[PDB]
Amino acid sequence: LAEVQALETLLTRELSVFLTEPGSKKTNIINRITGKTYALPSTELLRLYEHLEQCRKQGALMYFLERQGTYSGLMLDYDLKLNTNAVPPLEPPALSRLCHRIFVHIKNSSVLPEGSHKIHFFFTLKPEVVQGKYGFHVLIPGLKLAASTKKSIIGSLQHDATVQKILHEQGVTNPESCLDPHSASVPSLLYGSSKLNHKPYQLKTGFELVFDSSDPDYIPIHQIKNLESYNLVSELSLTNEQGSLVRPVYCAAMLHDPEARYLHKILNLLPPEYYVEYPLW
Amino acid sequence: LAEVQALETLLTRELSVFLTEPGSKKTNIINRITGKTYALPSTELLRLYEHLEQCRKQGALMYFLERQGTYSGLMLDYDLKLNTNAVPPLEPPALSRLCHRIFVHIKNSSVLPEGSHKIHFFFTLKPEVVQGKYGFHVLIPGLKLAASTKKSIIGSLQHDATVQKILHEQGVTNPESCLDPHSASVPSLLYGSSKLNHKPYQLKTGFELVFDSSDPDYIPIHQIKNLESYNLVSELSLTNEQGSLVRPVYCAAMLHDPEARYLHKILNLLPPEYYVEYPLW
Repeated sequence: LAEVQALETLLTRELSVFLTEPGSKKTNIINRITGKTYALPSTELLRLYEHLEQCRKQGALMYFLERQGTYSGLMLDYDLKLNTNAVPPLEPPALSRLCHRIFVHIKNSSVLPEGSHKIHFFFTLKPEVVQGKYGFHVLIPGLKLAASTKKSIIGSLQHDATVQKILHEQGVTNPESCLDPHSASVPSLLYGSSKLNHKPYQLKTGFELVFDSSDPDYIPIHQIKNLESYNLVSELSLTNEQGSLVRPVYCAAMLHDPEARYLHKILNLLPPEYYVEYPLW
Repeated sequence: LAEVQALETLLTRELSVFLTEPGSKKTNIINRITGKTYALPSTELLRLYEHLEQCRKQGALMYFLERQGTYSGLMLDYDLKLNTNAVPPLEPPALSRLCHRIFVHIKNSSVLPEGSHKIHFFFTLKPEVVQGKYGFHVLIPGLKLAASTKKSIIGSLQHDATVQKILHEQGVTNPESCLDPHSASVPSLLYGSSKLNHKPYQLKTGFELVFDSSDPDYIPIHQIKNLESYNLVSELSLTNEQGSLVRPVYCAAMLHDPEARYLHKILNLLPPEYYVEYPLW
């Protein structure tokens, strides 16, 4: 495929010069398919996002992660157990109310800057329910938060009675324990990417929240209408600062490497029945 | 014209049985062209609104007023003096902020019912500036208020510094004295109607405000997208209770007919200084 070939050329010929060592702090981008780690400057991050976006629109297999580090956008990872194997409705009013409640906790952290600011919420959903297991990500990529503040906001969100109600009425049986408390620290999948055993989450709905310190009781939340007009890998990225839709608002602060060849014996080192080993160890 | 003929037949053959006497309190509808006053029950009000709406869509001359009485929707009448003879921009953000400020005064009146409620704001604008004179109506037809509460809300709105700022930045030179303090009591033009010397105000933008007593800091004002889908005479009526878009929320409690021929006589009669006439009376 042309756009995959283009991404391959960008990675090997050009971005190879930004390859980081394992466990490097500078790393911002992880390609879990090639097992490569990169520290991309903003210019080269954007070029990557243009290629990943073209690959996304053609349904190409991607497994890119961004590292959140100490100061970046907020991601909420919800792992739902459902009543049934039916995708829950999750219509705009429920998602709109979720945004409001998420914002109340952000505001209560006291780190928002004074003045008038737009922040965008994006809901990406697991494409199907598998054995009653369902998922969504809430991405607030533009709202640049300290890791410690994200952890605090996530702690508060787990105990939110209104959020638990919304999730319950959607058919969620684990509304108390569905929000991953490590949402603040885990590397976050780029839009169009997934674990190799899963399919990528799909953008259902995005919302624009405006807050004004002078008028704190007015918190307008509206659906974003022309989402398709933007580079979604770009806009949804927690570490991006050069989005068009998403403009930053700054808040107060495995080594065996088989390389697709040697792992085959791994596939037959599991179904030995060799638990008990008197001579067989 | 067919729809005017239809309205004429409805008025003379059918609604004539609801004709009220001059100064009757039962009056809810005034046809200032025919000089007739009516007390229409809800069923016949709707039939009227269907005919007026058809007449409106074809640009027919209407001069219908509704009487606000003691308990009905809120109307704000703004008479603007402008910097220039250019229509002020009045884009959604300015009008959105106006709605929020108007709501703060409604909330402060203490009369809103507990629970979750949608209220709709409609802004109808004077079609052109004439000698720097401009106007808009703010209609909140669904929010059923006592006359005394409307007067109180209007009093507070006149002194609102944020509203005065918004109007100032639009080029208004009378931001302190542009809101008619009798907005609560005056008979209110039906959408598509006007004084015989003026043209009807045009609906520019409508907004949906949701309030929730349990979550008072969340006040999302969603603009309304499919306005054309509704009967606008119906929805915008302060006294209507059977709108489709606008569902009521209950708060705690001469004849000219110039035919464009004698307007010329008026235009040539005023300029002489013969208002007093000792030899030429």
